[PDB]
Amino acid sequence: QPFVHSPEDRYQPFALTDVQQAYLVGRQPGFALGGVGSHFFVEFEIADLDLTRLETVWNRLIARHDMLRAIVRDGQQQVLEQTPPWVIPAHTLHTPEEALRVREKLAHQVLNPEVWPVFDLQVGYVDGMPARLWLCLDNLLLDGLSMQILLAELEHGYRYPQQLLPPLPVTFRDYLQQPSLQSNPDSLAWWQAQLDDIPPAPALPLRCLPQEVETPRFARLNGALDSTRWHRLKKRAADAHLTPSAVLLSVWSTVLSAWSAQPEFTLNLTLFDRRPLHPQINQILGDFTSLMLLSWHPGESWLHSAQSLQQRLSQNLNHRDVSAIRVMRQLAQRQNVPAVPMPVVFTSALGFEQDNFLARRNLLKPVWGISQTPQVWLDHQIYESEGELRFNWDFVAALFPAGQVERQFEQYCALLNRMAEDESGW
Ligand code: NA
Repeated sequence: QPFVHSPEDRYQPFALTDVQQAYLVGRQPGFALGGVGSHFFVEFEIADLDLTRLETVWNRLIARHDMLRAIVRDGQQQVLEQTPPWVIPAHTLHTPEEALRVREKLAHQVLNPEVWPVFDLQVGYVDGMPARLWLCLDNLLLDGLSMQILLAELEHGYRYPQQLLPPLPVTFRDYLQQPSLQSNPDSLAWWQAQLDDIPPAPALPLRCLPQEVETPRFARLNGALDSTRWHRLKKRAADAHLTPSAVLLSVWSTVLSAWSAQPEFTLNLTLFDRRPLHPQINQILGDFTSLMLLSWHPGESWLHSAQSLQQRLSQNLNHRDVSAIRVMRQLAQRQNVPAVPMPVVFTSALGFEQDNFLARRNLLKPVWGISQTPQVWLDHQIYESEGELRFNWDFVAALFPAGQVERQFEQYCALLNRMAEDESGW
C-alpha cells in the first residue's frame, strides 16, 4: 500500500479523531468528572539561558511541525500556513517564591483550541538562580509520543543550534486520510462477544462525588526504578512469560485491588504506536492515541493473575481498531445505564526508541510537571530513559481521601522494588 500525499489540501480542514472529540467534550461537565482541559505542562531549569537561541529553536520547530500550527475550528482541525513568530514572554523574578506563583498560574491556564496558538511557552529569570522555562502543550493536538519527540528536538536544537533538519516528508493530516484508517471487521463482534466479562473501573474510596468537582486540578507523584532493578525486573518478566508492561500493570493492579471495593476491575490502556504507512511516520507530531480496555481478575497467586492478564492483553491488542470509547458505549447499552466510565488509566511510552528522553545531563532540566485528562481520576504514566524506568501518577487530588493516593504510591513503589530484587512473589 503506497502512501497518498495531498499537499494541495495541507491547510484544509480535516476530521478530529475519536480521542480528540472526547477531549473537546471533556471541557464540559461529564458523567465522571467536571470539565477540564487536556494539556501537558513542564517546568525546565536552564543555566545561562540564551533567550535568542531558545527563540530560534522554538520557531524552527513551529515551522517544521504542522500540528504546532493547528487549531480546532468549526468542529474540525486545521493547520494554519502562516503564524506570527512566537516572541517568548520573559518574566523578571527576584525570589523562587515569585517564580512559584508564576508557575502555578501557567500550569493551570486554559488553552483555547480555537485561537492559535494552542500552546504556551514563557521564561522566568530568577536572580542568582537558573532561569525557568514554562512549556504548555495540548494532548488534544500532540499525543504523548509526539511530545517526547518535540521535547527531544527542543533539547537537541538548543544544544546544537547550528544543525538544520530537512523538512518532514509526511503529515499527520494525510495519515488520517489514508484508507487503512477507514476500513471494523470481526473486531466489533469480538468485543461485543464479551461485554458481560468486563468489570467496572476500580471502586476506589472517594472523599466526594466526582461530578461535584467543578474545577478539577491535577497533581503529580513521580518515581523511578533504577536501571539495575529495571533490567532485572524485565528479565524476571521474560522468565515468567510476561511482557514488562504486563508486570507493571499487574503490580499496579495488586495495589489497586487492596483499596477497591471489588477486587476485579477494568483499566483503560493508552497506547501510542502508529500504523507503519510511511517510513518516517514515527517522526511527526499528532494524535495517534489508541484506547483499549484491560481487565484485572485476581487469582490464587500474583503470577497466575499476571499471566492471565498478559493473555488477555495479547488478545485485546489484536482488536484495537475498535477503541475503548466504543466498547464503553457498548457496555452502557448492555447494562442500560447512561454511561460506563473508565477513569483509571495506564499510559505506556515504552518501546518507542526515545532512549535518553529527559536525560540527566540535559540543558533543559525538567524539575516539575503536571498533565490533565478529562474524565480521568488517576493516570499512571510510564516511560524508559537512560536504562531507568520512570513513572508518575497524575490524579485529581480533591477526589481522594487525604493521604490515600500518596499511600498507594508508596506501596506500589515498595512492591515494584522488592519484586525486582526478591524472587519470592514469582
Ligand atoms: Na493531558
